Amino acid sequence: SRVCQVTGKRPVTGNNRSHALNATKRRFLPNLHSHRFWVESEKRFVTLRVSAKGMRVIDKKGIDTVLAELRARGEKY
Amino acid sequence: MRHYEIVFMVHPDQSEQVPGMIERYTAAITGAEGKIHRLEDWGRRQLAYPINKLHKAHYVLMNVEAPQEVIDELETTFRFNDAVIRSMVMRTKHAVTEAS
Amino acid sequence: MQVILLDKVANLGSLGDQVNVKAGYARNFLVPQGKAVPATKKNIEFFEARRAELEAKLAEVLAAANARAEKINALETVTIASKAGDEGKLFGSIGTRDIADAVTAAGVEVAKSEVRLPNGVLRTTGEHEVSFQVHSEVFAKVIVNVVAE
Amino acid sequence: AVVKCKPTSPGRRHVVKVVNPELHKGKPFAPLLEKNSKSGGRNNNGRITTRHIGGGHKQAYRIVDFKRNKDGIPAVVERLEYDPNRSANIALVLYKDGERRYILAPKGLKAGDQIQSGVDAAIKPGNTLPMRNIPVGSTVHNVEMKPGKGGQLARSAGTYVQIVARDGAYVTLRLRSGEMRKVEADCRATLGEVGNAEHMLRVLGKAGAARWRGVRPTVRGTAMNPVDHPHGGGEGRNFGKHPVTPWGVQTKGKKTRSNKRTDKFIVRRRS
RNA sequence: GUUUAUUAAAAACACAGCACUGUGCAAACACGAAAGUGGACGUAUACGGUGUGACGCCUGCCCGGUGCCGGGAGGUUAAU
Ligand SMILES: [Mg+2]
Ligand SMILES: [Mg+2]
Ligand SMILES: [Mg+2]
Ligand SMILES: [Mg+2]
Ligand SMILES: [Mg+2]
Ligand SMILES: [Mg+2]
Ligand SMILES: [Mg+2]
Ligand SMILES: [Mg+2]
Ligand SMILES: [Mg+2]
Ligand SMILES: [Mg+2]
Ligand SMILES: [Mg+2]
Ligand SMILES: [Mg+2]
Ligand SMILES: [Mg+2]
Ligand SMILES: [Mg+2]
Ligand SMILES: [Mg+2]
Ligand SMILES: [Mg+2]
Ligand SMILES: [Mg+2]
Ligand SMILES: [Mg+2]
Ligand code: NA
Repeated sequence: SRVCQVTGKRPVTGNNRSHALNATKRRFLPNLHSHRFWVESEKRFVTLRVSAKGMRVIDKKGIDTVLAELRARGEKY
Repeated sequence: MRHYEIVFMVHPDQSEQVPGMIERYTAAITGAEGKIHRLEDWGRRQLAYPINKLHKAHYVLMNVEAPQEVIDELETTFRFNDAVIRSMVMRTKHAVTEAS
Repeated sequence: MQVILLDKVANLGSLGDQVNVKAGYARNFLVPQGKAVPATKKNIEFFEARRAELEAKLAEVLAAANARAEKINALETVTIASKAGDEGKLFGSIGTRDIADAVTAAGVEVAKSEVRLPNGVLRTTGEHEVSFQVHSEVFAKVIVNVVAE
Repeated sequence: AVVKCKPTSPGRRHVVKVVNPELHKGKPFAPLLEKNSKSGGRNNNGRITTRHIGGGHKQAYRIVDFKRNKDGIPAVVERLEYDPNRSANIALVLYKDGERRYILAPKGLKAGDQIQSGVDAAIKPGNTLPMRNIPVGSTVHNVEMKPGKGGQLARSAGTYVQIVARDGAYVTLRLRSGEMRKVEADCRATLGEVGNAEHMLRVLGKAGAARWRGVRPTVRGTAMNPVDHPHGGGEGRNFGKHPVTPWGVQTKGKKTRSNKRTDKFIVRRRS
């Protein structure tokens, strides 16, 4: 489903408010993109469905650090 | 048997392969029991007007005595050869051997 | 994105700079290839303090034996087989694949992706001035001839 | 080939048949057949996604070689066969190695003619070459859109494609719709037009003839109630509306193409 | 031929034919939150939509209104 594998971001629900303040249900979807990440340690590419924020997290930390957290959570990659 | 006069002009970049073209066609006519009468090779001549944005086309003239089917397959070869520009086949009603 | 380089980069590299590249440039090209690593303080000392010379020597002793082409002309102007008809007109074209294997001993010596074809794949009988990029600044200029056998 | 039926009964008065005496009378080549079950225009969800589909005669599927990738080996046509799946006729060809295949039958093709594919093939009809060895101006059909894809353009009866230009890696094609389109020059095409050009001259003559082609009746939107169609309602032949599809989209001229992915290949749209 | 099972069988619907229009194929379009599926194992002599409705002779004028198509100079104009 539309879940970021790194940050856990998933579709949240909110309202569309019009100028007349009419409320209709809507979903806020994460900015998800499949991306092949180069794992320097393992000499391979790992594809992850990540949000754009998830990509920024992977740049800030390491890819190995994020993979370790993914392995800890049981998230298979 | 019918007498034909074949003039075909060649791109002036394949002109060094013109002799390869010549003996291929003559073998076709002779192989089909024809006979070449003239085989003048005029070389690199100025065109009177640009053909396919060219000049210096390489003219080859040959008077042959072949049956119809050989001539059409020869014309077909000229048609599908992009090194040949503006072939021209004509009946001559007589074998022609005198120089041009 | 701040990144510390590991080799010579054409327009921003001096093998040790901390240039600010776009994230896509580092993430998709610079890092997956052996060219740069992220400029975390962990790496900066772990780059500068101990390898500021050994990867310099490794790159220099690797640029050597790469700048040593020894294949500027392998044997002669190499002649390659192909199937074609009359009037030149290569039926089966010659590409980076065929050039590499034929120029070497069945392709073992040299890889396939370092062959540069300014005229694209070869489509006519004749000799052509193909390049060969063995290393980031290496231009081998073998003349390859193709014959219709 | 085109025969008018005599008016021995209504439903026969206007029938015009396309009779081809060279079509093989008998059964198709069994090894090249497979089941082709009807859908009635229903999809995965079992819902009608295409209207006016259902019924008609049962049809077996003929495995037609669109790829034409048996290069160098000559083939001889043995039969012209009727194909219920396409408007074109198909030809059973026997290769020298003993393999039989179905191909689209070009216009001038009959039993005994020789065909082959590959870069070295001749320019006679029925031959398949990449559109790099085919001369510019030639009339081709069964045109590949990607190298090795198989051939998707100019397959209907009587259709063909004109090679208009060749700018190196690409070739410009005039499609039967009048559209100019770029196609990679390594894509393959079969020389000549598709046969059975008189296919468009047939007249079904009666409602039943369309019914047994798997075509169910079309109800005009204006004949419906407002709840069924945007057209519909009124006390006797009222329209007063801009013509639209059953889903409200304007018909009678409104571009529905929106790709942005293949526009780089379209030199000029049809007109 | 079809139709208001159970007050309407018809001039209604359909129809073969005709025309317009969309669609170059990962087609348009439709069903699907999506995957996917139908279209179609089809490829513009095809497919969808719309109107008309065998056939014969024909189908005139109006683009002001509304719609659609094309253009983009200029005016106005969102987030930023
Ligand atoms: Mg329909
Ligand atoms: Mg209709
Ligand atoms: Mg109707
Ligand atoms: Mg009603
Ligand atoms: Mg409504
Ligand atoms: Mg109405
Ligand atoms: Mg009404
Ligand atoms: Mg009224
Ligand atoms: Mg019923
Ligand atoms: Mg009833
Ligand atoms: Mg009743
Ligand atoms: Mg009643
Ligand atoms: Mg009744
Ligand atoms: Mg009614
Ligand atoms: Mg009714
Ligand atoms: Mg009506
Ligand atoms: Mg107007
Ligand atoms: Mg407009
Ligand atoms: Na108007």
